[PDB]
Amino acid sequence: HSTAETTLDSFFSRAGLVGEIDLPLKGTTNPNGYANWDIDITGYAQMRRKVELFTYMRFDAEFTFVACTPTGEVVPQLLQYMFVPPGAPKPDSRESLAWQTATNPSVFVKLSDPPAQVSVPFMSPASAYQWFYDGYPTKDLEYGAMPNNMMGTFSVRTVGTSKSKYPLVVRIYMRMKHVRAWIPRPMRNQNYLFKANPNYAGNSIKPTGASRTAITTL
Amino acid sequence: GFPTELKPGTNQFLTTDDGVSAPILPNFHPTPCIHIPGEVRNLLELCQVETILEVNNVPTNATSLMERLRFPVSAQAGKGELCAVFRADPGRNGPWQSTLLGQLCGYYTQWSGSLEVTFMFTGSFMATGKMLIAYTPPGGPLPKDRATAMLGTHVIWDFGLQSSVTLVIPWISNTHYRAHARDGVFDYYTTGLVSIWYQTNYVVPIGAPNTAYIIALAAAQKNFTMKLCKDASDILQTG
Amino acid sequence: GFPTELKPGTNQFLTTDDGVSAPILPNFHPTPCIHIPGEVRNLLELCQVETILEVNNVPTNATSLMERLRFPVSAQAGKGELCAVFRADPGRNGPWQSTLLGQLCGYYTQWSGSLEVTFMFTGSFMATGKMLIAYTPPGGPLPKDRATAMLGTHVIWDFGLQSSVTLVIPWISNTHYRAHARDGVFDYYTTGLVSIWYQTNYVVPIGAPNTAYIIALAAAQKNFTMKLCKDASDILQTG
Amino acid sequence: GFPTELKPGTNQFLTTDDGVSAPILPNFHPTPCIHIPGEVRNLLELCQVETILEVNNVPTNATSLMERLRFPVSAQAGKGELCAVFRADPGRNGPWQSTLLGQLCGYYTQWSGSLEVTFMFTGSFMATGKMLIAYTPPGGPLPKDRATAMLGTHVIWDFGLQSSVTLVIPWISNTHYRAHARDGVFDYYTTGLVSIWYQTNYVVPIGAPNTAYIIALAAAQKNFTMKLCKDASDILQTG
Repeated sequence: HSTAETTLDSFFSRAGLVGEIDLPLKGTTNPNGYANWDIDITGYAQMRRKVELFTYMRFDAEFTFVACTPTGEVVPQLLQYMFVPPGAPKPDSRESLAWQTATNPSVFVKLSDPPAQVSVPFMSPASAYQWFYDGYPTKDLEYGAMPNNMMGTFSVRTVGTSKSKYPLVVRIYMRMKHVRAWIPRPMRNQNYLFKANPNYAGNSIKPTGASRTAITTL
Repeated sequence: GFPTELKPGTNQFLTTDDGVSAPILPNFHPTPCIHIPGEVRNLLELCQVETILEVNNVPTNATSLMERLRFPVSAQAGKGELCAVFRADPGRNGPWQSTLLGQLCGYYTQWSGSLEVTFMFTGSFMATGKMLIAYTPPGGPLPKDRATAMLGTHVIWDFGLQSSVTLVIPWISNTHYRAHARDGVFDYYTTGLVSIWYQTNYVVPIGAPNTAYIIALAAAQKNFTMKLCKDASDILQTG
Repeated sequence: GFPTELKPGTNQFLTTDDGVSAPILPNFHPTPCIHIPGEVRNLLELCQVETILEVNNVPTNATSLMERLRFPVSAQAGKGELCAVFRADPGRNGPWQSTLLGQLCGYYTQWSGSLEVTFMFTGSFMATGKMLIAYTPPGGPLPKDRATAMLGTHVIWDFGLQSSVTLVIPWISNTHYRAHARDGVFDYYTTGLVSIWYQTNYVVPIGAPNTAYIIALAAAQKNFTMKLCKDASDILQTG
Repeated sequence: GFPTELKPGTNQFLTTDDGVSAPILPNFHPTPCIHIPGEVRNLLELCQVETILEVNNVPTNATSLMERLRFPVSAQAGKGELCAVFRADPGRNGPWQSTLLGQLCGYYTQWSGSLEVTFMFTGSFMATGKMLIAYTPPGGPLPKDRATAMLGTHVIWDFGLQSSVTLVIPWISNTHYRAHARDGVFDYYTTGLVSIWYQTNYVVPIGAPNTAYIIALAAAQKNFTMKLCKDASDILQTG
């Protein structure tokens, strides 16, 4: 008789994995013992299609950080997680002064210390994050670009003047909370090709669902 | 200080624990929510919306995909002939996948409620005739012929009188668990069946096309429900 | 003791967590706060103060820096000529950097409110004439000539009658985000424009200088606001 | 924050600590409990139920196991002869193991209350006679003969008049501890005894079988109790 599970909040709860940073010792990948991750909630595959059910949305995100070595090991290493709000400058190097700009919230924690966890508010200067924008910002490559949907960047790095002694891997989970949505719309039935637009494969246009032989046979 | 003993589960990270965490920007006052039309609050609102049911889910040829939306009736079909058939399986493959209901059932594991299919005749205004639409509850095998289906819960539809008709499916329940291959799937079995027979033939005067199509629209009653969030999809965000 | 489970975020140091910490000197009674004139409580108090706007931000020659504060008008300028122009971009480079408002916008990311520029004629008392001051909202291109600017929101200023005049900028909003180079900047686009044309020429009797200067003073209305503390500066404490 | 000192026992896992833990599925609304007949709330409900006591626990031959349920009386037995005997040891081996009471005593360490055995004569309707049923409290040795048992707490049973009779065992208490081998067992000692003698012989008219059986049924009074959960069993889930 109850329908608590079919609510928006119920549907979008759960902290999913949306990011993974690699900080190897020897490597082509993030060679300066640091990394910048612009917040992308599409990071959880399944996500995109779920949110793209609505035209507008609003919510808060709870971020939880999981860090270990590639084998999932724990070591005595301290870390800095920096959140650079949109409009704030991300660090270009492992010594950029951005790391010390008070206006960039930062949180420190040892790998041993349990997961780091913080809540981030509804940033957008607009009244709601909008997944679809039918226009351009005052044939073009700026089509469908609602920038005021930026949540910010997360800069991660080993604390200290020198490179870390261990190879590290950070995982970022994100639980969406206090959700409100407007204007529902057709469930994506075609495969996604790009993170930006809704473009699809005009050759590989598949029928929404399983087909059959005749309309008289089951 | 104040005496305390830490209990198991201390320091653990539950991906579903809905506790509170520290606000990164304590002073920030997020831009106020203003009024926006059509806010959705509970998915079951969507489930009660009529979506086109691709009963005719047979053509796959890219340029004939629009054909899945409508099936047809013609003069050529003789009295009694079976026009079409399908099951009352919202979540399983087939016709229901096209409806919004179907797609939402996919993000859930269990469900139950009364459904409701509406048929729309889109033929010429001059055409007339009768179609028998029968429902065979779960278990009952598709009726042999029109007459045997005539004894079951049926509805004679005269599109000469009313261009629309809505059928109610009393009940469907995806609750019976199944562990086939080695992958456990909470499946139907309640495959209720909806058959449609040409009670009379398609009658038309000179000047009117001898074929017309019909559109299936389905939704669930207000007594519908779903349980167990289950994210599943073939479409995902590409690299 | 009392049962407890520690939750993630335990033992972390948030540079913005405003919790409480132990007082190093518990017995210390800090010297009492006495009354001091002009206490500031909220920065927006400052934003409503008139500061000199360096519209004439062109000379850089060290000894001519005082010249940026005032621009001039002269007999030589014929009727209709464009005296000067600038945008309503408090936070961006240019003229506004001189105003206090401008400098405060720099410690913030977003903002919006009505502005207000006041012009002061400092010429000889014997001089007279008219200046047309027009505002072209964001998007509208600088008016071709005086007459076309005459059709826009304008103000005829006769410094023969009143030595001061204040213009209100209805609205400016630095809200539209921009990710150009690879550095994301929440920029204007709302570059409202303020043009100033010689409606009539500069008229003076023998004995009075044929040039006079004007001073721009700006501030924001009480409806001004700012969001997102963002420390940024070229001037820092040297080693 | 708030000052605290962790006390010993912090971080320990007690298999019997009944604290609370985090719900894995916070949104899940488990299918509602509906009404089902015969709900049990406290095991002692079961202990008050009459179960067949296998007094005749002697045959082991697979096909004669049904014989343990009933013992017999016959013409051949002369007056005074001892029909049968057993103890009031619910939890220990022997007869009581068959009763449900007995099996439940096994999941517990201590207990006490009044018991109650009921005898049912299942012979021919034409048979008659008298049986003397005597109880010898704990300590008192099985009475030498019928007459000496006749002086103890006894009951003359004429199955010619009543086909059933119920005896009450005033009290039994498994409380006296014993550390024999090297394995400590909280044993009886209160082995109350129930003897049954042929007061008169078995009398029958021509046409009726010269043997009849009897069934023992036992349960405990409402004053029964048990203490110390102790899981113990010979039957376990096989690999």
